[PDB]
Amino acid sequence: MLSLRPYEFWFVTGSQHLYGEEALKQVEEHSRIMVNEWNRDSVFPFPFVFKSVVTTPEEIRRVCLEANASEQCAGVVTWMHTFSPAKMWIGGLLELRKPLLHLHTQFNRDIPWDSIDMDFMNLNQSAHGDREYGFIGARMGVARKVVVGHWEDPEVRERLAKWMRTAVAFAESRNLKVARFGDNMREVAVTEGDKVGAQIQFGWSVNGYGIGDLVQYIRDVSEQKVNELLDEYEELYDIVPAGRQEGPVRESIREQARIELGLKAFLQDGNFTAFTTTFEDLHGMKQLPGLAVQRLMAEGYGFGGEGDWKTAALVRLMKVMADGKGTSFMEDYTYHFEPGNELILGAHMLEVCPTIAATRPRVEVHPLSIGGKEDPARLVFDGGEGAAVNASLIDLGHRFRLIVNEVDAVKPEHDMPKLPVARILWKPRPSLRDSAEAWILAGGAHHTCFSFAVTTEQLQDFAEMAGIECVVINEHTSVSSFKNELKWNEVFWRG
Amino acid sequence: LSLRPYEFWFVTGSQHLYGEEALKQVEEHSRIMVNEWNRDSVFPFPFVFKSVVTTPEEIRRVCLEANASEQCAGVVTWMHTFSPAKMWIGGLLELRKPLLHLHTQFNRDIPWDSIDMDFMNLNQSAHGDREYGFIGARMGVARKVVVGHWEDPEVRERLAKWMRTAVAFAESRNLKVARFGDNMREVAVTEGDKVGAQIQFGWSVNGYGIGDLVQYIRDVSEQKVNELLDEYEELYDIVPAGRQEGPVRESIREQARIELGLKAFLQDGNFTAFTTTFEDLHGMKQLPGLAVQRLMAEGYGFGGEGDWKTAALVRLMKVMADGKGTSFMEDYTYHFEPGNELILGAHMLEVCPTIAATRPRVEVHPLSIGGKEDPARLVFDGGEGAAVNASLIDLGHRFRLIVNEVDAVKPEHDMPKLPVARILWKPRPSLRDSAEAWILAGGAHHTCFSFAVTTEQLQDFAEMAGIECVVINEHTSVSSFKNELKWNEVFWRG
Amino acid sequence: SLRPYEFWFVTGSQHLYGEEALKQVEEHSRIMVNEWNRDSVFPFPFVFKSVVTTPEEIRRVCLEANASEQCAGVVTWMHTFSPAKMWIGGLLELRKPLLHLHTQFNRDIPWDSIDMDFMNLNQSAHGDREYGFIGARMGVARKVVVGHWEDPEVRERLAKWMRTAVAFAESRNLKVARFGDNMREVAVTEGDKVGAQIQFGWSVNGYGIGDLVQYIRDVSEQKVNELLDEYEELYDIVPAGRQEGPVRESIREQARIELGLKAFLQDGNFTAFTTTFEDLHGMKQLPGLAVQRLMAEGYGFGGEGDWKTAALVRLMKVMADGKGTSFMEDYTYHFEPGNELILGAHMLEVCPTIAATRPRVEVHPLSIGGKEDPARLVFDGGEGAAVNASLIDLGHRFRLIVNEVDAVKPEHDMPKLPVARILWKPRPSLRDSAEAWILAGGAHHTCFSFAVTTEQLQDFAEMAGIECVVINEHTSVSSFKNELKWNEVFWRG
Repeated sequence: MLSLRPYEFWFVTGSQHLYGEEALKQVEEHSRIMVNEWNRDSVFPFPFVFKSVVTTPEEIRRVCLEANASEQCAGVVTWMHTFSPAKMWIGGLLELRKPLLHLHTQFNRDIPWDSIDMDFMNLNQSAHGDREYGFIGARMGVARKVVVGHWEDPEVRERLAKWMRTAVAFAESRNLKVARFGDNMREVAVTEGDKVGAQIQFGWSVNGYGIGDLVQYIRDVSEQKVNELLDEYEELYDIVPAGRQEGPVRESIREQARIELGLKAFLQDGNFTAFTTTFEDLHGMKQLPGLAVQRLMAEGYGFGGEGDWKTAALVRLMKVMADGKGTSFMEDYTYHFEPGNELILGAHMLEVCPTIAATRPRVEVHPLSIGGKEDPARLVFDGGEGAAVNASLIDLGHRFRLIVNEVDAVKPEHDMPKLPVARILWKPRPSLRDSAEAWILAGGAHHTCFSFAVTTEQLQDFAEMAGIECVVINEHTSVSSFKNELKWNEVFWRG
Repeated sequence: LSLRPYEFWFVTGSQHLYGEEALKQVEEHSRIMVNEWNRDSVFPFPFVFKSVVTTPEEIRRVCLEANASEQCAGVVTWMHTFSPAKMWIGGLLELRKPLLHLHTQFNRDIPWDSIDMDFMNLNQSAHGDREYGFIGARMGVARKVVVGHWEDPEVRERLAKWMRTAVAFAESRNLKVARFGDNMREVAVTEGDKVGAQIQFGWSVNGYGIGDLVQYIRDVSEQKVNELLDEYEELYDIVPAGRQEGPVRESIREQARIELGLKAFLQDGNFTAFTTTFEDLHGMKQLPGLAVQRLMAEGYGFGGEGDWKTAALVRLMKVMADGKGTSFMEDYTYHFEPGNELILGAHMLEVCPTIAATRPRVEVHPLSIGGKEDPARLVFDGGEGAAVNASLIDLGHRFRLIVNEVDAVKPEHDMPKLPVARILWKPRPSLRDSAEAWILAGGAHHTCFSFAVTTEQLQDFAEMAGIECVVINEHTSVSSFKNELKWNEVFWRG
Repeated sequence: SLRPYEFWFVTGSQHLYGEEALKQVEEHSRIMVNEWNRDSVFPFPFVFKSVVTTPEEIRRVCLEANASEQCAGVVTWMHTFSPAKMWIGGLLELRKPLLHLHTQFNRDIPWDSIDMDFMNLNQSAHGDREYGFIGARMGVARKVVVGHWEDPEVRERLAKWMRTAVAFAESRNLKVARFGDNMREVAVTEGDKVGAQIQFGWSVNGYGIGDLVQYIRDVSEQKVNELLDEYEELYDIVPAGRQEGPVRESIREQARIELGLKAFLQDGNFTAFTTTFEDLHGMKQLPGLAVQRLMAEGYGFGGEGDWKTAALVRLMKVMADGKGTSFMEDYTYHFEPGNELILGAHMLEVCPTIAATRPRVEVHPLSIGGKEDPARLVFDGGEGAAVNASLIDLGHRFRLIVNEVDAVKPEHDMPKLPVARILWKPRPSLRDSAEAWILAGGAHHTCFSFAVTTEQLQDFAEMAGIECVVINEHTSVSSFKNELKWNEVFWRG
């Protein structure tokens, strides 16, 4: 499983000098108390770090600068404990490139009726401090998340926690290194795009390597590690009978083990956390990578087929973002149009991640004429069931668009014994008919990232951080409204 | 404060085509409508019959005349018959007075057994007002549209509300604001472009040294100070100590002196709104407290710490208000108790007693902010009921009006230690959602709170003035409001 | 009064050619920095930064540049091909002024020996073009300079740019104290301080005149007396000013004002300020002599609450090489055919650094403001090529307007004129400059300077992201009108 560096979140509290140093002592006490308490709550997947109360232009600017330079700082949560005149914040906000969350909160929950006096009013006035702050944010057009509520409210904490995962995905995005073995599948439009534009927009480093580079790593893999990995297959998966005995079928599987170790070595050496292949460029390869790619995805690598670096990037980010397991490369393959039981069968010619499997994966070998190589080994299974998202990040030329459809994956009511690939069935919201229409209106790709764990809110928060359109298709979606929103979003996102 | 008499010009459109006799009937109808409208006490200002126009010369002239007439607060136009709209272009180009298109009809019902060609030629607002509607759209003219029979009570109430709004707009274009001192240092939301605002709303905003006001206070007759103090004891409950010749009374007397110096200065230069700033009180004995509260009660606009936008907004809203209860206001602290979320609003001193549920109480207490003597002020609880809380901000290249609908509630508990007037309110549709939407819109901490101004009125003002207005209320969804802000921004740039 | 600002020389290369080649790259860049730092044309020093060749190295040095208060600018050069996607991360991060120097270590092609190793080494010819693309592609604010690194003209362009960049550093940290508001009803000096703070860095805040009165009250009389003595050393005095009597006491009061202002300004780190004759409660005189001396010291000043000009006067003073920079206001014209000119002055506040003659301390009545007869330096402004500049607020954005002028020595004395003044012939003529200036909405308040060039002001605008328009010898009014229009749509948003 791919490891993230330790990330943390900086809690920055604004006030001013006007009220006195004692008032400021109490502001610092309050913010230290909230940071300690939050960090005792297991709801948070990363820790908060307390930062000295900021009360001057230079205190604010310096902590924003420090937030930029710290590789461990994944995000900044800002809260005005008192009025904190926002011209002081301009400098800081200009320097800050780290994800920004404005928490509009209050130390105490209730008003202490019998004792509330003027010092109290001078102290617990987020009711207006955050609004003066809220204005400079709006006036400057800063990318921000706004969260309102009491700091002990578990619902407030839950959305801070989701946001943390999202911001951490953003940090990984900023440092993402993608390796392509070969180019886009020829004549294909949706997988194409502008890598320079994407690096500017998201930070992704996307670069191409000849398949020959990978072949060399596969050749240097030790035969004993191949054997140990093959043993490891026999314990995690069901192997087709023919593959449990010496011969051609077992060899195919051993060859996917060799491909896995080769990919791992190439990837780790370059610090890549996502990659692409293309069946159209497989010189020196025995097989299209299949089982091998499925296993790497289960370890958390991003992947896109046919040189699809956008989806490969998205799969990795969404894996980072996910608060659970079950995130895979995905493609819509065929439809079931039965009235009252409309669903979508999703798969890829080989590469579906076992993390979405309901059942225990079977290693199988089957012919594949696409790519013209030997019968590839792959994991075969039925995807699980439950609420999910299926998302696509496309390139409209001048800008990017992130498109997400909320879906309900369903348990197959029938076996599919002649079907050589892993697969999943889902019912897209609000209906097959409407969702597919809205998707085509938005020009969503056929390649997506499917996840049982990423929420719609996370993807939108990510889109906000990155400065891109995010369009969502779910229960409440009307096709005609959706159509208008694309037009209205159009004009707004130009520039 | 008192308004000059304002009136509303009813202009009726028709054409020569159907003959002179037809035109006499059109005129007879409009005279009947105006005379009967004026008998209806729902209208706060009179209508004036301003002829039936049928030529571009007649239309242009009435529009010129309307601009030049200080009495004329608005023009109501109605096409009784087809009145070809190229004739109206020149007039609509000239017109700078607020415009209401009344889409109406003289008879309520179709007289089935008698309706004939003369009748069809005569009562054809059905298409008259549409052709006129095209030219208004085509020209991007600022306007209010109202549809309905002229005797319908709902039509008349919409008309009545718009009148108040048009009148405030007239006061807007003549507003004088006096600033005693500059903005509070380092504050962003109260800053903004005065030249832009003068162009956009008509507001004159100019700064005076606090010294100029001190001079006026210094020249206040002590005989008048004493009589004003009598009125306080007559109107308010004084703290027991303030009723005997001690130092508590002297503090109340100083506020009285400040009230009179403020009035003298403000009337001298015809100001109807003003700001102070606690960062500049040289030559002053107290931060203007009680005094400001009174001037607000008389309909003055006021803004704390140099806030001229809110000061203006408060005067404008007092003018368009159909009732009592409009104040400068600032959200101070939250009550986050699940199921009873509310906001406590107040200022450090300046809250208008016109929103008070209880008889105001003159108290004196220390206030460290400003470094001056303990100020006298009126203390009370805010009343209950539906209200709006509004803010107007400067985004740099344009202005944005933000209004939250709220429900003010009676406090369930006394606040003994609290030395300022206050009010509690629950924001729609929830405290969490309104605060989020408000922050998304960049709404100020300083607002104008009122029990008597409606969202329709504020929206109509924004229309009259060519600025965005966004409303947060029961039906507001936050994610929709984010989009509404995005899409509006693209429309309003340029 | 400045500080040790410095400029970071960042050199790009790549791992492609091996380590030896990279060592040579590094050795060239250290030499270049050493040699530049041994050339007096440069008003500030360069700093060597180790040759960057990876995305993390580039991003790191940009993060560092941003955090360093002494770093006034980054100078980037691609010694070899240095694949520009590596530079995207750092360029997004960098908020310091950026100059792209397009140069080459060796001046000539060594014909008889040039081989593949030399072609891989000295390939700025294409390294800087690839870097040029990413800059244009991302829309970064930048200055481009082309030529050999030992070419004296390249060095002068680099040096001029250094002063501009330092002005911009000062701008990002500038504080303006306003004693009182804008002169009532005036439009051009109004504006949006929040927008100015976002765009330029300027902090502009208001103090009651009372706060300055208090500082003036707190000044010790020994220092007043010392200062009064300095006036006697530096200026000619009205004879009546030499001995005791009310004229002497008028001058004494300006010293007292100057020392009050100085202490207020130093306590708060204000390097520019404004006053308004419309608010002088507690003062005895409108600040006059006092203001002129503070401008001579390097402070920005603006009359009638004019912060934008106050800031501009300070900024231009910083970027200037030499004395002769002042707050200024067009006062009256000489329309004599063939000898058309403008008399610029202010009611008291003209800076003595533009003086041709020794300033004289004089006391004259002044009814504007309703206070006592103010003491001021009086003199005739010098002659020579200069610029007159205004910064205005169009509502949605700021516009810098610059007229190149030729200051001239007055042919006649002006015995009855109680203020310091200066005469000038604006280019390309009074008729044309005045018209273009009005078409552009130029303020009447300006910063006048003998020492600032047009290119500098254009480079500052470039750094700050605002329009700059120039009126000079080549200006056609009708082309200028078009330019305003075409610039208009470019700058919107």
